[PDB]
Amino acid sequence: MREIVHIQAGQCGNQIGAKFWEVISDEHGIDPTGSYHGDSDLQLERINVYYNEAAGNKYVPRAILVDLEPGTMDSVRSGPFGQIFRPDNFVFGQSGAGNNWAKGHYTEGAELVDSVLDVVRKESESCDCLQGFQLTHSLGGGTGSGMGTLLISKIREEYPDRIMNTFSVMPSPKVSDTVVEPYNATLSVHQLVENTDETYSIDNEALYDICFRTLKLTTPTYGDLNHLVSATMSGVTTCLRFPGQLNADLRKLAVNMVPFPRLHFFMPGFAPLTSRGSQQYRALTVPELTQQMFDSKNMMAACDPRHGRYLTVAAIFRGRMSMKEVDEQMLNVQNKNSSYFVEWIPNNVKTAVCDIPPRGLKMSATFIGNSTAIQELFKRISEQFTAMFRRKAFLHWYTGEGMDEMEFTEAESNMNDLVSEYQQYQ
Amino acid sequence: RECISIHVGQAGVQIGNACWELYCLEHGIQPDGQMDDSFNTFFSETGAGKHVPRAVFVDLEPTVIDEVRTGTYRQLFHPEQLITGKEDAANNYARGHYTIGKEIIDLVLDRIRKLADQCTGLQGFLVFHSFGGGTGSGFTSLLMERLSVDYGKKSKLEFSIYPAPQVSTAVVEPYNSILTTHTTLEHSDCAFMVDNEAIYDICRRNLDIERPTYTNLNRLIGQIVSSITASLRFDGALNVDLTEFQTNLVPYPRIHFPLATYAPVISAEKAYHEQLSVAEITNACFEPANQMVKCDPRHGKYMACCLLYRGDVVPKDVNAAIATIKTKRTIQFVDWCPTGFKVGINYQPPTVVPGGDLAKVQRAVCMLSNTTAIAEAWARLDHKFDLMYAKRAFVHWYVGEGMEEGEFSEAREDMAALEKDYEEVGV
Amino acid sequence: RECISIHVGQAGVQIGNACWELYCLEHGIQPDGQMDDSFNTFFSETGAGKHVPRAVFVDLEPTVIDEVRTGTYRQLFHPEQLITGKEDAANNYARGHYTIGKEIIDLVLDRIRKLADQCTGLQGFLVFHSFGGGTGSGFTSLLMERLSVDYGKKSKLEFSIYPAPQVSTAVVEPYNSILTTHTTLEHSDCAFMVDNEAIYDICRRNLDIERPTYTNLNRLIGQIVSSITASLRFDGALNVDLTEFQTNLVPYPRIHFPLATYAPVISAEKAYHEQLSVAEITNACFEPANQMVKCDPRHGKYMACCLLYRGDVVPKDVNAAIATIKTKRTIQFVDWCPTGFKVGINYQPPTVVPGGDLAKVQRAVCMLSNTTAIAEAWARLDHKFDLMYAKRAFVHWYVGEGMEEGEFSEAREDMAALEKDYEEVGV
Amino acid sequence: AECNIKVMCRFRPLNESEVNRGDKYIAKFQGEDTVVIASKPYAFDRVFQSSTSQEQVYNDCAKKIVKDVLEGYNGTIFAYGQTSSGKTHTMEGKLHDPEGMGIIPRIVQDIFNYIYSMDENLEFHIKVSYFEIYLDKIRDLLDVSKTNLSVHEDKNRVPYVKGCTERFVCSPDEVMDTIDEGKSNRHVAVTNMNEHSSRSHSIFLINVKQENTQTEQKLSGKLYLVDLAGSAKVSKTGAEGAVLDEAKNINKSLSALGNVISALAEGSTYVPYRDSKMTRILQDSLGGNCRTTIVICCSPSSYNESETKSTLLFGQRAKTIKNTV
Ligand SMILES: Nc1nc2c(ncn2[C@@H]2O[C@H](COP(=O)(O)CP(=O)(O)OP(=O)(O)O)[C@@H](O)[C@H]2O)c(=O)[nH]1
Ligand SMILES: Nc1nc2c(ncn2[C@@H]2O[C@H](COP(=O)(O)OP(=O)(O)OP(=O)(O)O)[C@@H](O)[C@H]2O)c(=O)[nH]1
Ligand SMILES: Nc1nc2c(ncn2[C@@H]2O[C@H](COP(=O)(O)OP(=O)(O)OP(=O)(O)O)[C@@H](O)[C@H]2O)c(=O)[nH]1
Ligand SMILES: Nc1ncnc2c1ncn2[C@@H]1O[C@H](COP(=O)(O)OP(=O)(O)OP(=O)(O)O)[C@@H](O)[C@H]1O
Repeated sequence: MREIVHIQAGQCGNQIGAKFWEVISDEHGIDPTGSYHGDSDLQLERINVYYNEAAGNKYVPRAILVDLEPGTMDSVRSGPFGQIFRPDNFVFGQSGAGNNWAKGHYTEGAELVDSVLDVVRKESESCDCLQGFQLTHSLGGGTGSGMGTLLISKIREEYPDRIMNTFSVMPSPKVSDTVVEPYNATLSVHQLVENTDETYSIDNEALYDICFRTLKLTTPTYGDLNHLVSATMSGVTTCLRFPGQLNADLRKLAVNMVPFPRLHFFMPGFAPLTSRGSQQYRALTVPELTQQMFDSKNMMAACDPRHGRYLTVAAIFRGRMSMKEVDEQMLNVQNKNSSYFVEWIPNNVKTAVCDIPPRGLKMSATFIGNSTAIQELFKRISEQFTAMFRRKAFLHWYTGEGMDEMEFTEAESNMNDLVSEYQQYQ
Repeated sequence: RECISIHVGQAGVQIGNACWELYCLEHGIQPDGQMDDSFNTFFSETGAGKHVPRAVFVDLEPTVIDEVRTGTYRQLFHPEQLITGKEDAANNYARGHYTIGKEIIDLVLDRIRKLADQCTGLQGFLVFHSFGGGTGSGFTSLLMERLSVDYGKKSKLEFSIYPAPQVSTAVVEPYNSILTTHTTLEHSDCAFMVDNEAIYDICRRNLDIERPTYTNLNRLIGQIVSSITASLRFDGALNVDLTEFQTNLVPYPRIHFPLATYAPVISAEKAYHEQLSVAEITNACFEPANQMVKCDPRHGKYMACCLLYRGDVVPKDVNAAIATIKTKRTIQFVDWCPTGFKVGINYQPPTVVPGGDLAKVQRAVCMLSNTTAIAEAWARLDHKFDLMYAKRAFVHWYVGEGMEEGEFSEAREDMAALEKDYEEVGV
Repeated sequence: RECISIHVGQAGVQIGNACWELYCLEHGIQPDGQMDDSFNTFFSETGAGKHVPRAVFVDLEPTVIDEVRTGTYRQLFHPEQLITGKEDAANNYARGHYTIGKEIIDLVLDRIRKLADQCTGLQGFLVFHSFGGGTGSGFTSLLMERLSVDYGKKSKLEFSIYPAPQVSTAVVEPYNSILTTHTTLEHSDCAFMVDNEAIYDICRRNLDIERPTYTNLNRLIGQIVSSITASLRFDGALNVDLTEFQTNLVPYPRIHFPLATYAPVISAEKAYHEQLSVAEITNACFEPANQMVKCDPRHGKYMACCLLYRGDVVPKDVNAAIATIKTKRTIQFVDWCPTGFKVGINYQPPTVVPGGDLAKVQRAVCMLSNTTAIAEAWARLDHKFDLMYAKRAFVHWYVGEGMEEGEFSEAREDMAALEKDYEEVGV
Repeated sequence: AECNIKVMCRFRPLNESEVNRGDKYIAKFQGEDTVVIASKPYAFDRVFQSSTSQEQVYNDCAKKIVKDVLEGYNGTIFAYGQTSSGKTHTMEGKLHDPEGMGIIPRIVQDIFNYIYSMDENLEFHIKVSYFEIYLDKIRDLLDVSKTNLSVHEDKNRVPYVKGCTERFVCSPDEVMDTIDEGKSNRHVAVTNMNEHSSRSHSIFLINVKQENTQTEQKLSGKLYLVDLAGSAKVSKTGAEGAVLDEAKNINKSLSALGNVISALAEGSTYVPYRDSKMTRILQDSLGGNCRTTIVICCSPSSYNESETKSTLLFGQRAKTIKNTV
């Protein structure tokens, strides 16, 4: 009932998705081998929405892992829960992309798309009725940016009505771990803005800033950053995984958050966030979390929300709590800070609650916001794109793969249009 | 006397599991499903020593249905009545009425007809839903149009939860209510509205419960809809059936939206220190902040109201109470219907849930009062709707379902057609 | 009733670690951080069985912060509240306010607002600082200007340590006080002053402690500021809240500098030999040498004073004491406010620190008294300032920071504007 | 430099289903520029009556448009209206009949007739293309293998279709055989309200590239003939199954351009042409270097009096818009 198929494109997609099955398997009570040892009977109902039942009380996930280099598949297979994944989904080529969007989208990826398209035919048929696809990729690089967005277009041609949710992490000016970030980003958003109905824009700068102020981690690795983003992907897909007083489907947030088809780039966030050295000195009540919810330095995007205005926001709470004090809190943030909300909508806040919180915690929530502050991120990368594109630097490799400079100019026409769209409703 | 109930959406099932919690306790029915004529209007005789409820819990999302199937009231409800869908409406009137509704209404309508065939004294219906949601707005609009053409003459009680002035759970809920009200206006006989924030200050001020949930809310709303049908269950000095509320509340065929208010709502420790009597409850219900809908009654005029009581209440002191309320100049009744009073008494007192915050009282009162105080709400809903309608926001989903701006324009002018006659009769 | 405290500079943290030493002992709070309504105004309930203090210890030099973080009260204070800077103010009002202040006030002000959001009964604030230092003069002037424009209406208790006539720790402390008083005059509602040398002869004469430290001093000052807020913590026959001290002491908006004095201050062996009663303590506080500020009261006249008591003290004998004090011609009350008496009683007696030099007493008293006896101090501070201002000494650092002679000239004439009205009301 | 967009109205007689019901005749004509509907005037350029013939509408509507596209500028033509409004009957009509045809064959016949009058040295290059939208994909009619096509932008950032078939014609008889293949292969449905129900947008683009060898001056003019579908009410039409899937696509297109035409009327800063691909191909019509001609076909019956009201306010709101020509 309302199944979801997980896709993991690119090196970041395989790693960010490996932690997604890590955290949700704990609250569901799934063994590392695949069996079930949960404590509550409520965890057994909606296991089909992400896993497939097997013999011997064993369960396997519907994870479509795809990449062009075999190193990421071997590392994930040797992980904590690497053995639970089925081997036939681990499709992979031999040669990597080398951070080239043209190779993994036209020439190198087209040799691999024929092998993975037949796999999703098997998984889409095994479920009763698919709800939406939860893809994970990164705009940086060529594999996840090129081959990841390719199958977005192919699947949308098959399913012109199903949901296509993606958790896309974008580049940033200060944190630049690759020289080809603006070109890979500019060509990817041309397709994501038209094809996908939902998009969660994540920035690596905020993942470093969020871990400095409140977690106080002195040596945070990639595994620490994955725990933050994986919890947001789990929090959004929790209402259709456990029962609650008001369950919100993934599509019910799409109807509330997406007032126009292109305007779907969301601001992810998470609460509570407190270090081990200050977890005891904090109140887990709803007034404490709500103030930290809409804090300027809480979301997973470097853009300041004070420089924009929220068009619509959501706070899907999670855990046993009284919804009376919730509604007063969402009333206060929109009333006390009405200048930072659009006047042409009466209420910019969505609500949702669940009864069974995660392990170790009592109450929690997850933030999803579509705001005008994101246009500062799309324009700065466009300046990076426009600075190098005007001299045609680092484009001769793209033309070798059958590309043309006209498509780069057409992608710029999509880039400068969507930033002006945010300027209209600001 | 028999009547069939139906619950739709997330709002309905929380009213379903709560309102049916006290009915089985009222008739001494254990939760297993077993223990002469009082329970006939809501429970049938299942052969020998077993009952079955006369309700249908339809919902597109099965996240609530499997909870009830795995809940404590498993053996009570029939497994066929717990109807399940395939995917949620997503706060879309279009998706819950046209695409997902048509492929399941053929099963629901046939299920309603086969249960209604064995009835002999079916008085009417009562619907539990909420226009602010998707399933409660889209699917409820489908069945109401499709059964009204079939039956038509029978009565209907639409128990709809409306949005608050400032409080709101979603952002698209004005679009859900503006469309469904265009269809609900001509077919719904009478719709008793309920507001979500109006319950918040009631329990906070009177019951002094500072962290309740919906389970405390629906236990009160389930008690309210039990008192309006209490005359048919148990005997009374002045009984009133389901057709009584069609005439003395609906003076015009389109003005069929009465307010509601209930009293006494007193906590356990506060009940002993406060004297329960007819005078204060008759004054408490007319108090404006003591209502289930946050709308100023002083901004309009009252058309007609009914004073249905509970417990051992003599018929004389209630007449003196309404007589004294007539003398109070703080209120003002409309000249078009001055004698808009309808007294009613019942011998069976209010029940009490074990562990519930509501206290035991020997007498109670419920109120349905038609007035022109609701026109400010429809005026407010039209103004806030115009802010989003100008920018054409949250429209691409509805036309993406199949709708268009035409019916949206017909829905806007329909409220304008409703604004003029509320102000006209208010003179 | 809630109130948020803030400590600034070297003077604040020695007041912080000392004044909070007895509050946790008053409410039976162990140093680890755990053990119904008396502790609410200074300690919040952190979920279940854990407390957290309502204070912010800001300081540019972290030499005191790491000591408290590695001290014995580590588990009590929130690690986020212990704010740390980057480099000290160097006894420069300009460096602690403009350069170093601006790059950290954005973090401190946001920290104050988020803690004040969850408050419901926030009566006001109380600031601990010292104008003779750099951080206490510069950074405190920044936040007081920046929060007053934000909140404004709320009350503020400035507990500032002033310089002595002949005793002095630094040489630039007149320049620190002359600048900050120009800003503190219009925004600070009421500032209770304390003198450093005034404590020296008190413990030497009464307590006969001939080698104490700041730990003995701040334990007494922490007890003084605990008694002024004691009416809000525990019940009393005649309670007074935080707004009481703003009206009955500040008759004019610029004359807002009351003196302070406290009694009884008796040692352990001397307490058993001396009879504790209301008469001698009521005469002892009005004794001039028994004050926390070395200023001759006989050179002026008293405006108004408050007699707030502690412990089991009946309300009658205190009325007889102030009546007898009115008859004593050794003092002289001003004709503009002859009935400047404000009695106050509290049932909770004074506490005692283990190992401290202060002895247990069944009754105590604290005094805040507005008078014209401070004008001689400001006249002295202007004369000594003129010696350095004429030669333009210690000026190249301030203009080296960014200042100029204009604000220095405006600061000089501001005291001249304060000198005239103190002499005018003294008539 | 600034040419006002013309929005001409037309009515028709009642259909066989309407006269059998007995719908009332609401259309009241006052003059020629304005029309009264329930005591509400609507100022337009030209109001065509129900008794108008196909030729009578053609010589008044798109007669001067032939001169505009041949002079060097561009032309853009597309109708609008609800279901059973008479849009396809106005635009394509009966091709083989001497008089029952619409606008498309009368235009292309006049293009070849006008070319015969001028001098021989003016060399022309007429290329034809025809594609329809189907399940939100540009379905090509001349080639059945292609199910979806990609749209790109030219040098000056005017959107235009790429990869579509471009058959270079030389005689007007070849175009008549081409449109019959497109009309015959067009996916048409059957409903209660309309038999020949055009449930999709059919674009008929003609790129008129001409050159004068004597002066050596090159000129080009685009000619969009885009027939839109009707806003089908499922309560009145009774859509079910595959017809609902047709309803999802067509309603998005008319509502998408409805946001565009309302944005230009109120004077928005962005003008969201990016709402749908149907607006991209029409972006040159509403904000390009082309003359827009909006033929408002409406039914005079009272059975859809509210839909006709929405269509007239839709038309007059478009009259205030001016192109950046
Ligand atoms: N939030 C996270 N971001 C990551 C993680 N790993 C990488 N990244 C970020 O994504 C950027 C590029 O993504 P990838 O690591 O997947 C490069 P890819 O595997 O697609 O190409 P090749 O490895 O060269 O075959 C990368 O520079 C990081 O900024 C991660 O685990 N979590
Ligand atoms: N007072 C009250 N209102 C409820 C309750 N449950 C749901 N609601 C109403 O439901 C509305 C939210 O939308 P839902 O009815 O939950 O919609 P849904 O059934 O979850 O399905 P979708 O609309 O598709 O998301 C709120 O505005 C509430 O007013 C309840 O238990 N008590
Ligand atoms: N009475 C009393 N005064 C104190 C105490 N601690 C500091 N002071 C005051 O502090 C002043 C000295 O300057 P500091 O406050 O130490 O300045 P700082 O914090 O070291 O920073 P800089 O001014 O930049 O050197 C003296 O004039 C004292 O009056 C204390 O414990 N008791
Ligand atoms: N001007 C007219 N005079 C007489 N009959 C007409 C006229 N216009 C249309 N019709 C009738 O309408 C029928 C064809 O309907 P048509 O294809 O025009 O629907 P439509 O309005 O074009 O649909 P849509 O609005 O979806 O394009 C024909 O049978 C024809 O008799």
